[PDB]
Amino acid sequence: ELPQMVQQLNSPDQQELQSALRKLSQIASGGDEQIQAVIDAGALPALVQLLSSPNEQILQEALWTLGNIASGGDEQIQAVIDAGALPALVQLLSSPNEQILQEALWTLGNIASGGDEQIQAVIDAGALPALVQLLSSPNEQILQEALWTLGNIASGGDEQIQAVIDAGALPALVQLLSSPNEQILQEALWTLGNIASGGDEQIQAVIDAGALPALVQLLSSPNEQILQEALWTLGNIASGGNEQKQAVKEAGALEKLEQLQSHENEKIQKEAQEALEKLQS
Repeated sequence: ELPQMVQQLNSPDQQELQSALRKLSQIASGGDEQIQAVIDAGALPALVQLLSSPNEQILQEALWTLGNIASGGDEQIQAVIDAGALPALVQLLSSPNEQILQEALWTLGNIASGGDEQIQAVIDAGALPALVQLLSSPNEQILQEALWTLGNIASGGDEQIQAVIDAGALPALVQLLSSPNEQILQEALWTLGNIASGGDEQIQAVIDAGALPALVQLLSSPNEQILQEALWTLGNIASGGNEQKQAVKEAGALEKLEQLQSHENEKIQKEAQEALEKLQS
């Protein structure tokens, strides 16, 4: 079974290569134990090589297989990294084929769902400037994939947060707080919340980027999920130092937060209360 399949990934007969590729992709879309069988069979170097196939269908299906491998456990994500997939994945971020572009983004997002070391490998492969550019894609699906991927990177340690800030992501993220698309809006809030879960100077960069007026407004959102994400991100900002806290107060937050203490949702009441007590000493 799997050793023959892997051999055929190098076959000059394209029907063999594709037949082997479709069976491996099937297997890699199962559980982690199946993913491991594929990795242990030695499929990764050849799958990485197929990221240069001039055949677009083959390229895309190799990409989908890697993305599935990368939805596995952190050691499975690390094998993808150790097989040298990141440089090609980053190049693919400038593919004019939007289905290929999307699958590269999805795969990088999966890799960035790993541990902080896996996230750092994504940063070190130079993914950030392209991800930041993709935040102004006219394609909503592309934009959402880039956003998801950035949010994942921003969910790592403070050094990972710092690279996102350093790559210039903040102004784009704050602009997306005007998005009329509710999913985009939610994921931008969530990404800013993750940045604002860092150090006080990382909180200050969010403030400096102009996020507070939209955050405070969104405490009155009719979508409870949006309200909650705004309130979480704001509560993170309010956990900063005195200069951070003073800026929250001057943005008008005390009045909305008090209003929230009578909200029917207990998580909202409690979050608002925590926020207020931080802000008031």
